[PDB]
Amino acid sequence: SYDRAITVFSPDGHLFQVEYAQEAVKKGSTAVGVRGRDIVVLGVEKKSVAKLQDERTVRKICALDDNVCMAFAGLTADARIVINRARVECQSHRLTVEDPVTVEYITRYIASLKQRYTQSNGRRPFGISALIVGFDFDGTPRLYQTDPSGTYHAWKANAIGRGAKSVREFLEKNYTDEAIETDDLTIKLVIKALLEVVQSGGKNIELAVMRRDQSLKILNPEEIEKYVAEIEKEKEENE
Amino acid sequence: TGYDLSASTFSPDGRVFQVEYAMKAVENSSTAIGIRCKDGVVFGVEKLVLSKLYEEGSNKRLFNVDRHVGMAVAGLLADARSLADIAREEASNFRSNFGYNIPLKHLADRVAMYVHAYTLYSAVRPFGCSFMLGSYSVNDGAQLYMIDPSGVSYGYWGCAIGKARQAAKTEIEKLQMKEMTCRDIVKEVAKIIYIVHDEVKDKAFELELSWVGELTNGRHEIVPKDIREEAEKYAKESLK
Amino acid sequence: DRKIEFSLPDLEGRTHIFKIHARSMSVERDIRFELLARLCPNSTGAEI
Amino acid sequence: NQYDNDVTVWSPQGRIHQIEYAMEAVKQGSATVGLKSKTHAVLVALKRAQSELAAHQKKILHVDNHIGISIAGLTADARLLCNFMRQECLDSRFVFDRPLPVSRLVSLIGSKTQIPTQRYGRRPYGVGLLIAGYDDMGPHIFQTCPSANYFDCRAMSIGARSQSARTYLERHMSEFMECNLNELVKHGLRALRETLPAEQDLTTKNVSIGIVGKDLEFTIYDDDDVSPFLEGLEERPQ
Amino acid sequence: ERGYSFSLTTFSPSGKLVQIEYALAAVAGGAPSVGIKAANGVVLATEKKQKSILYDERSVHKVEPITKHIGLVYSGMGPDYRVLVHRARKLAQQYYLVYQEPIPTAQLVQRVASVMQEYTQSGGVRPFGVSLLICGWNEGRPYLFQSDPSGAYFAWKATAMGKNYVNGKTFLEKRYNEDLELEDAIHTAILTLKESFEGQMTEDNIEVGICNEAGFRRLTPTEVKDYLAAIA
Amino acid sequence: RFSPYVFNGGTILAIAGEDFAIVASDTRLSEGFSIHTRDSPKCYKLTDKTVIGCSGFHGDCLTLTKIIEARLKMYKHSNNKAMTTGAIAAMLSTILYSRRFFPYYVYNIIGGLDEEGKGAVYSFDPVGSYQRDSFKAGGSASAMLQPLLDNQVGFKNMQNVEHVPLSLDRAMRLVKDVFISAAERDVYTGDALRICIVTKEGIREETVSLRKD
Amino acid sequence: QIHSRKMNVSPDVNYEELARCTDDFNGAQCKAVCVEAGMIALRRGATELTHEDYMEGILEVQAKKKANLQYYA
Amino acid sequence: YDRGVNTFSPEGRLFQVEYAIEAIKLGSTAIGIQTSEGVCLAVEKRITSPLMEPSSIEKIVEIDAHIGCAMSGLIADAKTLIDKARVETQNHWFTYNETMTVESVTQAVSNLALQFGEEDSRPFGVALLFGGVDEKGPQLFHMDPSGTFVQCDARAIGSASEGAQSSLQEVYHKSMTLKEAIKSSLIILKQVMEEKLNATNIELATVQPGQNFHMFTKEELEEVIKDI
Repeated sequence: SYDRAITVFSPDGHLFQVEYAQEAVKKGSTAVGVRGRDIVVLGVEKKSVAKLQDERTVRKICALDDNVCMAFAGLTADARIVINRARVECQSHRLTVEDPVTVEYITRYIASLKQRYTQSNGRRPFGISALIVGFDFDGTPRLYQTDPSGTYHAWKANAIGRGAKSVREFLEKNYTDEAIETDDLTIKLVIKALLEVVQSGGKNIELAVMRRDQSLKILNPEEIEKYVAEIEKEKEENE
Repeated sequence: TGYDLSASTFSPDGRVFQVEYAMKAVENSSTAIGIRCKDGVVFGVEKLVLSKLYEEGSNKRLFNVDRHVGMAVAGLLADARSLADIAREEASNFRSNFGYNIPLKHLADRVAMYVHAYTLYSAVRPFGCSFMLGSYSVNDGAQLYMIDPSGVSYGYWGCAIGKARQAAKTEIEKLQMKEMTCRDIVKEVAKIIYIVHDEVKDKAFELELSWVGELTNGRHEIVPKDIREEAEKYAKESLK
Repeated sequence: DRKIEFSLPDLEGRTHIFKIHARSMSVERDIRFELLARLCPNSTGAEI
Repeated sequence: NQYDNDVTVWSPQGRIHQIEYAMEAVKQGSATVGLKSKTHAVLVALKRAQSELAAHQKKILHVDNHIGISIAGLTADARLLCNFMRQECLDSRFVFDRPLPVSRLVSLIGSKTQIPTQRYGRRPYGVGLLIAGYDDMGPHIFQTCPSANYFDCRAMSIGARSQSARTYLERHMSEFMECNLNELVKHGLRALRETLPAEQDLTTKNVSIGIVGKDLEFTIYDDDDVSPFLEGLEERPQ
Repeated sequence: ERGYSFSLTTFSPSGKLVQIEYALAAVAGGAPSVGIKAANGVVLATEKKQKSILYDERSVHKVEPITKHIGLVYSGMGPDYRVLVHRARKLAQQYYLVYQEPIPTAQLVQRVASVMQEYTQSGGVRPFGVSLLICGWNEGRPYLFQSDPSGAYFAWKATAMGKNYVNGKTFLEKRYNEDLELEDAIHTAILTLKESFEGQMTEDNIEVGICNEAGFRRLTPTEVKDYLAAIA
Repeated sequence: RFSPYVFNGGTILAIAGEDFAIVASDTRLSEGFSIHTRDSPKCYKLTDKTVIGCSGFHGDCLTLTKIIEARLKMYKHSNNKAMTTGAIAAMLSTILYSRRFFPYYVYNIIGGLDEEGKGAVYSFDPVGSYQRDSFKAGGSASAMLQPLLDNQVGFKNMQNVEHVPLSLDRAMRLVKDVFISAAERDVYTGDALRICIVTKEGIREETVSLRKD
Repeated sequence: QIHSRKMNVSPDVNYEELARCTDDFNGAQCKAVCVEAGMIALRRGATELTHEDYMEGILEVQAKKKANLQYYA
Repeated sequence: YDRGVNTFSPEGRLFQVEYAIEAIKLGSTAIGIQTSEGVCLAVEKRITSPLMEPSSIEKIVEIDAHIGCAMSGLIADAKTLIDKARVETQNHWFTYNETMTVESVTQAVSNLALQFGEEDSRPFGVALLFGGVDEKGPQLFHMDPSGTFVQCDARAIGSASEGAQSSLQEVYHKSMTLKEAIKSSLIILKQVMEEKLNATNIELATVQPGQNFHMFTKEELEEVIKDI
């Protein structure tokens, strides 16, 4: 029992805490993601490994079901509560209506959970912003995003983390449908876009794709060297 | 200052100002006095007519807790109706559990503990009321009690609440009290109200009189007021 | 005695303050300032 | 100013300023006038409009077959006390199979509004209830306050510039007992017309009248059947 | 109450807990005491001064038993001591109702400090202002433990709390040794109590309880007056 | 032990006319082998266009009547209008189901005009099911009245019989004849026959006496 | 009444109407309402006063700040 | 800088609900007009990026089959009010076999418009327009976070709410028709927005007694722009 409101109105007409927690999203690592017509792709950046330690526990890309894939920003612990909550809800949806969960349904569950988590009393908001990518029945690939206010929102390409607007400005002059024609070109599109991110020496780039008929398959750290090689070869034709 | 906010913090000399503030909030109200003869208790309340403001008979501050128990409230008004609802509720449980009429000594104590309970916590404020308690019983006599906003409760032969408190009790002790019958006292209480409160402050005032005793068979009721009219006739003989 | 307050006027004080500050400079005769004031709704005369 | 924040905190002068601020919220609403004869009780209200295309905000509302109330102040505290008001009337109708007398129902309201004026974290109810109805002993006109001091009056007015509305009443309060309904009503709306600027009065869009009577259930008229009452008036002098 | 439940003890910007540090200041201004574990039993000794000649001495007690083999003294403030005594009295019984066996001395200090640590983290209360000394000869070897208002606990061969507790700390380091007897331990416990006491030391100025393997025992003022020969 | 139910009697009849509705009932309130009273009508004017009848256990009849009268007022203060005939029948079905595992013992018939000025009769059961019919008879003498109105009003089992609509005056003597025949064979059918007629102009009542045995 | 001595008052003015609507003022503020009501009549050039003149002076001394408070009643 | 959420002003109004009306001002604009033939309604989407999918941002949301809605303000706070208003119409039909009227919907909505507190939160930050056709013909209502409920003939709210209401009083009368009111609304829209009017910036919603639903698929939208 804690009967005390945290988030109230300001004299200029705004909330404090919602526009006060979005800076914590801005202090997280970057993770981008685009969609094609057959294969979606999303890649986190800024791995920053300690070069002598484990790495299978610092995973920033997980899955709620065999259709839906996750990527977020912000702080680590708040994502763990949201993810392990949403694994229950997408599985309890199948205990009800027997379809697999549509990707629009699970985003409304997260945004409504995060909204009443700001509306209530004595509760800090979350400080994360997730990317929700899935290719449902009928095979239509699409992606969404969240916000600490709790507004689910469909894009075609997204960039979050420390340096979001710069990568979004890079995709702003990159509206080509020809890059969404070939699958490996779309993967090279993200690798070129993540090269505009911080240092990106082929080692801090962890990308993962989904061919809409298969679980998430992370590319090995040899195709990352291979795709950065052909991106350097494609950049050599500037003369 | 700095210590007078809550009712749960002591001052650095040893008192509580929230109780001190609510005491003189009772002081700003009009005058209600009380007195007892050898076989009854007589109440008297001055009531102020502002300009018209009501049908006469409105919001009378002489309440009626039990068949043999009466009130005479002053101070804030809305909390006085709350204490009347507590006191009517308390006398019903004594009737239901123990099967006879409530003694006035217990009824003063049960209410004063309830008034005390709102002086300990920061969640609620102290009451801004003070009142009287009059009763009569053939096995007990006539008793008259008095409760402050702090919760101190004991007896009197006569008392006064309001603006005119000390100036109104100087002439109460001038009377005799033992040998008097209350019907003589009914026209006595009229002049103490009528002497005090010159019309410089408020031009229009009006007098109520409540009356329980041996003549009323222990039951509490108002005086026959429009009947017999010897309050105002005998009071206006104070012209010189 | 008097508590006089100074607000951001409405839409036409700005056009007039335009005609105060941009009378006194060397400009083209093709002025218009209702176009200018509708582009800055919340502004002080210092910002003008 | 630091002791003027919560309802619980007394003043060093002994005046809880939160109630004194709630009295100001009643003075912002539109004016209304209620009065009674020996055999009838009529309250007349004045409406306002938010804009020209917007409809006028209604004031009088039916509660029971003899009790109807007027309103002033907030609208949340209006409907919150209204739902409590309709509830208590049908309870004694369900239990005792009789209508409530008007006097002891209002005593339930002062008990209802008492608790949020004493405990922490609870505002008082900013509300301006004028109450009219029959018990078994005739008409009654009641008024309330956010301090919960209900008054058994004979003619009052609450809201914005009711100062001038009261002044008309005492110089005609002696006439308010023998006259019947046709001039009892138009005595009342002669009092509203001094709560106005001197260029508009009552033009069948802003006035409503509720009447409760002996052989008459509480009936509300609005802007179309008010027009028989609005004839036979003198203009304002100057 | 209402349901506020917020803890009034938070971290410093330096990274410390301020109210716990202030509660230890009230412990250090308490009455001095000492406890010595010497190879067959534990000796506890306190410093009980009546402020006037009008007080009664057989009424208020300091060496307090918990079980027939567990005793407990303190150095801090009086009224807060009697709270967690009655808590520990009851807490020793639910071990005995379940296990039908007298509770070990290490087992209380797990549980009494768990009451005391959670009580600091809880909402709307101050911490205690009492440190403890707990003794008992469970399973042959005796024990001597010391808790504190910070919730922690230790295990001392010999220690001292109260006023001049660092002066008696240097005294016990030099005077005491590895092994002694029970009778030698009482002699040096008064010797460190005479270090900081007032002038006259009688049967009412001090009060001593001991443990044996025969059980916990509190000394009467007769034998304390009898042991007062060859004082300190 | 304490059994909470008992049978009281009574017989209710309703006929949906073309532009009217006739509701009839007796006035005997009996229990066991004895008569409590001879004046106890089962008609209840809910609105100006709706009359309900309640039979069965009389203690539930007094309770269920007062629940509906409250919810009519709760509708009007919330919606600024009155309920229709079918809206009351839809509301009553949820009320009867709300005590599914401790039921009322009440047979209900609602008659009255619709929103087009035609007779509507809704029959009920003690658990909550309902339907719209042209005529129903409920109560103790319900079995002695249903097959006769099948012949007269329903025009069933007759060869070369035309289908004339039932007029108002022909329906009046049909009601007055069936309660005479019901009073001969039923012991619960009483003395006074309260007849309520709901038209588009108001509700008329009428009382006809029967045999007093 | 004291500070209305020098000024030209129209003799249809009840001070009791004024004293009932001048709520919670002091002797300085009641003087200020009388001063402001003279100049308001000087704005439109009227010589004598009215009840409206004092009521507008009360609105100035109380200093009502803003608008759009219309969601009441 | 931390005062009560439940405290009257010293002037006497309120503290926080006055700030709630200010929060409507930073939302997009919307126009709804009640005609005797039906209720038309309009809104601006305020597209930020071409990467953003346009139809995922909605403002017209159906409540019942014959009742529309329009929101401006905080988005997911309005999504709480939409879900309740859908349910409480279904409680009405599955207890009475009739449709809840357009006025009586908003009575249930505005009950918990002001019920924030500790026992038994903050006030909401969205203003709504409710159109619909019922037994009293087509209706149009307007509410606010302060619970003040009112009927309007043609109300326009949002960021440009002041200049909309001034221009709307010029062009409105009682004897309007449907398509006349539709093209008159978008003239006000292109004056108050900053981008070019196209098939993506706005959307309409028109309910009729005849055409009982609101039905505004795209490229009917381009049909009206080429006719203006």
